[PDB]
Amino acid sequence: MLSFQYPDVYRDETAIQDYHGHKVCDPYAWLEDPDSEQTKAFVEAQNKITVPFLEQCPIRGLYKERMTELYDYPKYSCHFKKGKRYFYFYNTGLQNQRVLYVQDSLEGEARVFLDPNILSDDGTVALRGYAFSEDGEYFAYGLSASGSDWVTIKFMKVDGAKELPDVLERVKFSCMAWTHDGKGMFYNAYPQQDGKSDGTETSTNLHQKLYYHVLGTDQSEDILCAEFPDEPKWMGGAELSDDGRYVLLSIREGCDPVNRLWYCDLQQESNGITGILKWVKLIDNFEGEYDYVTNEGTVFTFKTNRHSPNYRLINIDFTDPEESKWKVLVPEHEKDVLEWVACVRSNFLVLCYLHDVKNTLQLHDLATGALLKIFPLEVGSVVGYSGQKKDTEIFYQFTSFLSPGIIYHCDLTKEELEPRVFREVTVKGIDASDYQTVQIFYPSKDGTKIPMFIVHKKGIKLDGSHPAFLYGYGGFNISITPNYSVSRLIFVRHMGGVLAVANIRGGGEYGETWHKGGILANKQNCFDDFQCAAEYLIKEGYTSPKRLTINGGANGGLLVATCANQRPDLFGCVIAQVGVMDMLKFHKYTIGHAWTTDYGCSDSKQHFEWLIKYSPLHNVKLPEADDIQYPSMLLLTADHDDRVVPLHSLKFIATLQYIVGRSRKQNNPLLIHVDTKAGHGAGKPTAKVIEEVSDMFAFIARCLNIDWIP
Amino acid sequence: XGFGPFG
Repeated sequence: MLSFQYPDVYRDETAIQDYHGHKVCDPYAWLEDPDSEQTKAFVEAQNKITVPFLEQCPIRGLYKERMTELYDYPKYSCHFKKGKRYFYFYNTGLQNQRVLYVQDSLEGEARVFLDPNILSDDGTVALRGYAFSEDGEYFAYGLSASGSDWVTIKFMKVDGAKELPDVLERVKFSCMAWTHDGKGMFYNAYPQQDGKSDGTETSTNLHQKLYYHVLGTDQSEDILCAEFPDEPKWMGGAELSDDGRYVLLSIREGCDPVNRLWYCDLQQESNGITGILKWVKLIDNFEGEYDYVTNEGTVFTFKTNRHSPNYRLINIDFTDPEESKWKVLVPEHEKDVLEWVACVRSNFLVLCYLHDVKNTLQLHDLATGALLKIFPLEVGSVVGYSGQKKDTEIFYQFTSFLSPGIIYHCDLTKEELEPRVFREVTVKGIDASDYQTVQIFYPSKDGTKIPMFIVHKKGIKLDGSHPAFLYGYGGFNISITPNYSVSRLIFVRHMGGVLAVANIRGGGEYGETWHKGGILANKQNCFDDFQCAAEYLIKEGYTSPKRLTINGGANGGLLVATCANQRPDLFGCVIAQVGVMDMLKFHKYTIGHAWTTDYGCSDSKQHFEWLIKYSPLHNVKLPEADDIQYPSMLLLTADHDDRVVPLHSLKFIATLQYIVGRSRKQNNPLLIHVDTKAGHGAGKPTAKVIEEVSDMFAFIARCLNIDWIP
Repeated sequence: XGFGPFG
């Protein structure tokens, strides 16, 4: 029979709530309290059955060993210049956290500048955001403990890497920007709250404020520069214009790519920064995004999606601000998304486009917007870039499914520009030439063509005999572009698998129209798109239902969990990482209120009607057909995940085990693993990353009985 | 500072 027994989990049958006339029972609502002895006992009981299941078969050890070996390669970030020095991140291979290095010259010897590894035994203290003073002589950096979004900002004098006394607490979702006079720095902080603020609490985050910290003073002396007491969800991030004249405030409410844009000419302040600034409300609504690129006097260049879903560049003159007067510097492309733009060497613009989910990099003239040079790239993604207005060179990093990456360098003072390979590392053991990456477009239920990348060993027969790993996200205007993953390549090489990534709606692959096609009333399009990706892989012979594994994280966790409820017959295995499972209550915790722009909010009758149909927690149901059971499922979360509070996964697994786990026909396991000293994922130490992928693939291996291929 | 359920 089964190899283990599911834990006893109390059902509060009195937990009933009325949603617009619809009665909803939430028997596991008590799991919403992370501090109770009841919840702690539940987590321990679940981990007690999951760990032995994952470690029983020797395949986990074989995988972990191969991952440790293959992932052990030098990892560099591209160089960036600040003041008179160069900086770059580098991990010898298996250090828990990458280290920040500094060199006084491009050819000079480098030395350790900031090593987060020495801040904890297990590498659970990580760098989260940083900002150098304009002259590059001072450095502010954020540290997060145990994977929490909470940040503590510390300071250092660059020359001699001297630690300073300045410490800023209660920082979260904060920008960091120094005024060019070198006096201090703008940052965001939240008011004091009852209970903990370490990542284990579920408390909603409201009333974020903008402060200014004068270097050499106590945080209690900080100046409040902006606040929105009547709009608790507004978040204002500050940045200084390239010439240091203006503070630009980008105010956001929710997750859509839109923002208010206010500015303050610092020279117009009566006596420096002493209180709420004299904000000029240039764009005082949430109808479009205005991303600062650079300015020349009062003429500001912004990347925008205002009446341009694929994005474009516009110049707004603060002295003649009306929309009818704006100049369109670089018009919107009919299909290619303008992902980001930077200004370098005074009058050059670096534009990065996404063409059929692949990146292109171009250099344009700032005055006219004319194309000047195309920087050639293979099929993949640009994941790093450096080069600000005063710089005379650029560095950019390229990655793809089969290559770790290449860091390029280009001296922009040269007449005939030509980038050169600055750094390149290959992984011995993974001969990229034994594999191939293809891109196909499959029709979804409504006929819309969806892109999908498929990576596999060359020459395989499309006889449906291969295990497959299909990944998706689908939301928040996030484009899922090619990236290097040793863990996935081990699945291909050592488990004979096929990798697939479906660029479903909700994402940003085809601009804001793509995004809107997967949100609110149309969120079901994401699930349909993904299910259709699975059907394609099956019909085309890459895999079969019992050999197919789907995976996603956060909004992607919601994706795969919903797909399991809707089409349990289509998948053999489902791994949902830190997923949003309770779609009726997500807005109640931490930063969840910001996601209503993609999902809607249950308080609304209309939204509730969309949400109730797909919410994973509210759609667990035994398959009607006797020959159909739920696929094997593994939920992965961590106790400091304050982005997507773990109660989502706790309640979902309790429900899966009770409604489906108790059925005689259910033989596939439904498990959860809650990690400690970890959170949503950012900053997770290498050691934990390796344990995680080892758990994932051991689960797939055991559930589908896959033999290891040495 | 990316406050979405990104993963």
